[PDB]
Amino acid sequence: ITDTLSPQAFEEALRAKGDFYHIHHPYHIAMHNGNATREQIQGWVANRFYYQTTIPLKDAAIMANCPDAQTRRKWVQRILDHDGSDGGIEAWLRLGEAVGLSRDDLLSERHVLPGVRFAVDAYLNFARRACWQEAACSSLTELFAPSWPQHYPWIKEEGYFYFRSRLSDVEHGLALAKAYCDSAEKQNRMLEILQFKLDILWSMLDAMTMAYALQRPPYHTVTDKAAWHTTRLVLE
Amino acid sequence: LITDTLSPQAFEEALRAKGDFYHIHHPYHIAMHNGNATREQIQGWVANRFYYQTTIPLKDAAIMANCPDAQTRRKWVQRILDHDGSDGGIEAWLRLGEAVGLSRDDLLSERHVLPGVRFAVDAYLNFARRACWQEAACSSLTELFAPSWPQHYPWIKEEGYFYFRSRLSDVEHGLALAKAYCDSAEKQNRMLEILQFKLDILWSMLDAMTMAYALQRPPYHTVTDKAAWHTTRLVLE
Ligand SMILES: O=C(O)c1cc(C(=O)O)c2c(n1)C(=O)C(=O)c1cc(C(=O)O)[nH]c1-2
Ligand SMILES: O=C(O)c1cc(C(=O)O)c2c(n1)C(=O)C(=O)c1cc(C(=O)O)[nH]c1-2
Repeated sequence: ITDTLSPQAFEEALRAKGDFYHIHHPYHIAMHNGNATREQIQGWVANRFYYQTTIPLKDAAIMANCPDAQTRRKWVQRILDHDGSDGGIEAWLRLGEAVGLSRDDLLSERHVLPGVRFAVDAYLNFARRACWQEAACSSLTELFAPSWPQHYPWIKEEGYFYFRSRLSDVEHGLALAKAYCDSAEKQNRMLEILQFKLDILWSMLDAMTMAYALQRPPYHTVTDKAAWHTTRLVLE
Repeated sequence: LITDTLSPQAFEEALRAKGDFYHIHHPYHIAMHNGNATREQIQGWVANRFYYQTTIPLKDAAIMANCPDAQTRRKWVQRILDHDGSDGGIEAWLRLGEAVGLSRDDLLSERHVLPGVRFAVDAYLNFARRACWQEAACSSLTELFAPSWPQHYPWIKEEGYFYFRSRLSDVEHGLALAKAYCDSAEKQNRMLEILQFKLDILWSMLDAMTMAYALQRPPYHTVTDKAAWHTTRLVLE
């Protein structure tokens, strides 16, 4: 971008990035067409649960950096949504039981791969350090975001549906990129922040590929046991 | 898992046992060491290891920003001096890059650095920024586990290669710190966890490079042939 794009040209630039959305990863494709194994489904739920539990922290980090009462009023709804005040992280826990993991397997974080954790912690850390407009606008990948019964009859229906139901906002993070990125300076940088975010989603699934699709989890050449660290070190 | 506090020497043994997990046991390191790596693999290893290397001094400065002990700073700043020159260990990597057929701009641009590498390496710097200075200083200890190309890869250039091995050539410090500081079972167990963390970073970097250069599945390989990952230290620049 050399000349400042208009609001609506900047929008299509932002959406042209949906071309790299994680639905295009082979791990995501082998899941939604029924070729994924039990280990792969459960491995996805457990790792993707890590992303889900970090997002309210990421959103709270944005609010800590935001002197604007009005924006905080609207942004806190994201935390209310995940934590419940119910709540989206409870939909993830029932999905975990639906695929044969327990609450303490998910809650413990032990199955979470180091490569997923690094990719997810990258998001949190960016949110912590970046100015709030920029962190807030990275949530925008959920524009690109909107079957398992037939595919995997072993998944419990009861829990699987509670995952679907519960998953009952972006009218924001887009109305704000266009409203904050009024130079080629800001636009270029927003497209790069957006790319960052897409890389995080792609890397989570790369980490899952190596471990569950390729039988190359960390240290596979040294042990058959899980040996990675399982702690959020700076928080716990 | 430590139930009863080990002696400092028993506790050194448990730290050193963690070398079983050192990144030399990764198939990507092994393929390089025994001559089965492609030039693409080697060049991408140098390009990506470079990012780790230019981050070390940032990480060391972070420990220092957190260290109110002048005496430790005096020892710790020496690592920055060795990396940055006063050249320059980072220069040794740059000359290694040229010997494998990368330009200095290739390396300094950080264009070729894979997101998986960036995230692992940035994890290390972020821990040093936020952890107390002792825990962060002790995570440097994987260096204890550290200490054939011309024959397997005769297309590697002589001078840059030699210069890299030359400029090659501190650690009696950070183990002393761990033995002195980790004086409870809780500190011990947490320090083995912080060392696992560090080990995981090293391993994750090689996984990222495996996916990209050994398996031909770099990010967005199903969408584009081109590098489309982000290439920026977003918070720093
Ligand atoms: O705050 C955020 O940034 C954020 C981002 C994303 C994302 O990047 O797609 C999701 C969510 N939240 C979320 O709650 C969620 O259920 C979700 C599902 C997906 C997906 O494609 O599977 N992304 C996201
Ligand atoms: O080649 C290797 O296997 C290797 C590993 C490590 C390590 O264990 O972190 C370092 C280095 N090399 C290295 O050259 C270096 O300057 C360095 C600094 C540090 C540190 O943690 O501060 N590790 C390493």
